[PDB]
Amino acid sequence: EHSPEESERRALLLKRWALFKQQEHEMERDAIRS
Amino acid sequence: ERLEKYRSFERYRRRAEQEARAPHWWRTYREHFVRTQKLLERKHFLRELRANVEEERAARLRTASIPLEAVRAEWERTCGPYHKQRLAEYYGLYRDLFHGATFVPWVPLHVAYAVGEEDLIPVYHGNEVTPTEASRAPEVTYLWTLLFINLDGHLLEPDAEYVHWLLTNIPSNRVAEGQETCPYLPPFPARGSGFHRFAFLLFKQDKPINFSEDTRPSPCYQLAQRTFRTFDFYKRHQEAMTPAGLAFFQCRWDDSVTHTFHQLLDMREPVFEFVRLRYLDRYRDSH
Amino acid sequence: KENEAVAPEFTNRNPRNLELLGVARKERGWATVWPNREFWHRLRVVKTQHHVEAFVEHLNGQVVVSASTREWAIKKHLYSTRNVVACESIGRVLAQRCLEAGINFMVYQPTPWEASSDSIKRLQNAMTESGVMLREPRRIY
RNA sequence: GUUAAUGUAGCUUAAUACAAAGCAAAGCACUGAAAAUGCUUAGAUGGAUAUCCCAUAAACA
Repeated sequence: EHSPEESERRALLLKRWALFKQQEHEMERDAIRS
Repeated sequence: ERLEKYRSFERYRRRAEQEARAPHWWRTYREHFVRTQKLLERKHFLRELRANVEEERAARLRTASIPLEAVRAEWERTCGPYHKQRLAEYYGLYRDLFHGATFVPWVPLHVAYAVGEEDLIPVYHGNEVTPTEASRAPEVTYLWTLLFINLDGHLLEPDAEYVHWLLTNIPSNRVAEGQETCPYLPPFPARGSGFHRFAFLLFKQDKPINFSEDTRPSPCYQLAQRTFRTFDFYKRHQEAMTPAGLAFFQCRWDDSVTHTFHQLLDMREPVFEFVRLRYLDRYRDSH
Repeated sequence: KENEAVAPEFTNRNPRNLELLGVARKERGWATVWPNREFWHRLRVVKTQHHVEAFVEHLNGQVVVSASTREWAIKKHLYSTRNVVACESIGRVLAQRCLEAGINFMVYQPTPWEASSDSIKRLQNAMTESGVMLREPRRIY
C-alpha cells in the first residue's frame, strides 16, 4: 500500500506521464497525417 | 448523427439568444420591443509562473489565492478607461450631458466624499451615496476644468440641471487653485423620485480661459440661477474642452435633504410619487 | 418666500431610477420558454477551453460588469486560467468589478451540471461573501 | 538555380486593440461501450514589411 507521500510524489509525475503521452499523441496524430 | 447536437443546454440557449439578437424574417421579441514587445516580455513572466512548482502545488491542493488590490490597480491601467465609458453610457450620462456625443475617458478620475477626517466615502461609477454623506464637497484625485451636475436633480424642468460646484483653470492635479465659480451646495434630491445620478466631468483645457459667464455669486442659494445646460455650455467651450474623466453616484432621499431644502435652499421639500321603471328600465339591465 | 414654489411633477431621467427603486418592469413574457425572465440583471458564466469568464448582463443585453481571466491584471497573479481556484478568483474579481460598477443584485441560473460543479459553487461562495446577491429584488407593482 | 509551393498550436484571415483568442485535442475520477458530468494537463507568431524572404518540400532539375 502506497504511503500518502508516495501518492503525492506519484501524482506529480502522473501529470508528467499524462503530459508525455499527450505530446506524443499530437506528434503521433500529425505523424499519421504526414 | 448528421445533425449537430450541442452537448449542453446553455450553448443552445446562448446561441439562440445570440440568434435572437440578430434580426430575422421570422418574428422575434427584439423586433417588436426593440506594445507587441511588452506582450513578449509579459509572456516570459507567464512561463515563469507556470514553471513555478509552488503555484502548481497550490492548484492541485486547491488552496491558491490572488490579491484583489494588485489586480485592481493593473486592470485600471490596462483596460480600465474602456470599462469606464460603458458605465457612463449605460447610465445615460452621455445622452443627457452632451446630447448623444460619446467620448472614451483617458484620465482615470477618482472621487471620494471626506467623512470628517478619519475616512473618505468612495464615489464609484454608479455608486450609492446618501445625501447625508454628501453634506461636504468631495475630494477629487486624478489646465483643467472640473464640473459637478445633478442630471435628474432638477425639480421643475426636465432638460435643465443644477451645478453643485464648478472649478475652472485647474492647474495640473491640485484643485485648490481652481476658481470657485459655483459655491458648493449639498445634494437636494426630491423625495419619491428614487435614485438621482450625479456626474462629475473633467475636461482637458488647451489654454486658460476665464469663464466670467459661468461665475456665480458665492454663496448662492437660488435655484433660478443654478439652472443650466451642459450641452450649450460645452458647445460654447467645446473648442478648448475635451472630456477625459468621469465619476458618478446615485443618491436617494434622506433626512439631510430636508435640512438642505429648508436651512439654505429655504424652500418647501418637494414630494412626488409615480401614479399607476319605464325611464330607468332603459338605464338598468332589466327591460 | 419665492423659493418655496415647487413644480407639481418631477422630471427624473435616470434609466435605473425605477430599476433601483424596484418599480421598473420585469420581463413577464416568454411563457413558452424556460427559464423565467423576471430578472433585471443575470450572471453569465462561460468556461472556455483555456479561460474562464463571468459576465453580468442587464435585460437590455448590455454587459455592465465583465470579468475575464484573459485580462492581464488577473492572470499575472493567477496560476492557471482554468481551475477551481480560478472560478473562485474570477468570482471575487467579478464581485470586485460588481463592486466597481455599483451593481449589488443579480439573478444566477446555473444548470444542473454547472450547479453541481464545485468550482461554480466556490465561485458562488466567493460572490456571497463579497456581498453580491444571487437573487434580485422582486418588482414593485 | 528556373517554376512553384509555405512558414500564429490539430483548425481559424482570432488578433494585432483592451487578449497572442476561440475551437479541436488531453490526464484522472464516474464502471455496460459511447456520450454526459466533476477535477485536472500541454502548448504558436520557425518569418519581415507599413511580396520577396531564409528554412522546408515538390515538378523543371
